[PDB]
Amino acid sequence: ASEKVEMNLVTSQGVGQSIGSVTITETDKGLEFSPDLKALPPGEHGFHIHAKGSCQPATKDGKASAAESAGGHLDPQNTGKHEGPEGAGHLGDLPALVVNNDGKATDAVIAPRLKSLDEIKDKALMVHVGGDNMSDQPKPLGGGGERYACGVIK
Ligand SMILES: [Cu+2]
Ligand SMILES: [Zn+2]
Repeated sequence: ASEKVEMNLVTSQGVGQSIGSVTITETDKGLEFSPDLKALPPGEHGFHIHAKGSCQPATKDGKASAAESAGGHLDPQNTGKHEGPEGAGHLGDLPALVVNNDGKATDAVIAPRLKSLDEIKDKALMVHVGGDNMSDQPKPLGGGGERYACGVIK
């Protein structure tokens, strides 16, 4: 089974233009995330599933913050740690999203720990401005920084 999630730009003032979609499919080796995105800054970007199915801004962190409404990283086991797709932390930690020099992301990625679409229903798929070193050191949540794009999983 699979599901298509449309992604949009987010700012501290709301949700912007659509930048494509990501389709998620259940495979023998876990959930596969096959992006078809454009208009993204080239480089590697933090890619995680957040706890709430909302991309709206919220005023937490000395002001308004883009898609802050989605809460933290999905973690139903309350591990409290950020360790990556192959770690034992947040269940929502996905391998990083690599954007090419044309500003597109088209390479599929796998999360072996996720096994069913049922597990991520009504959650938010997020893309960060910063990367992800899959650790809380030396920067929290892998140095992801601000939220750049977001989509809600129906
Ligand atoms: Cu995130
Ligand atoms: Zn995390």
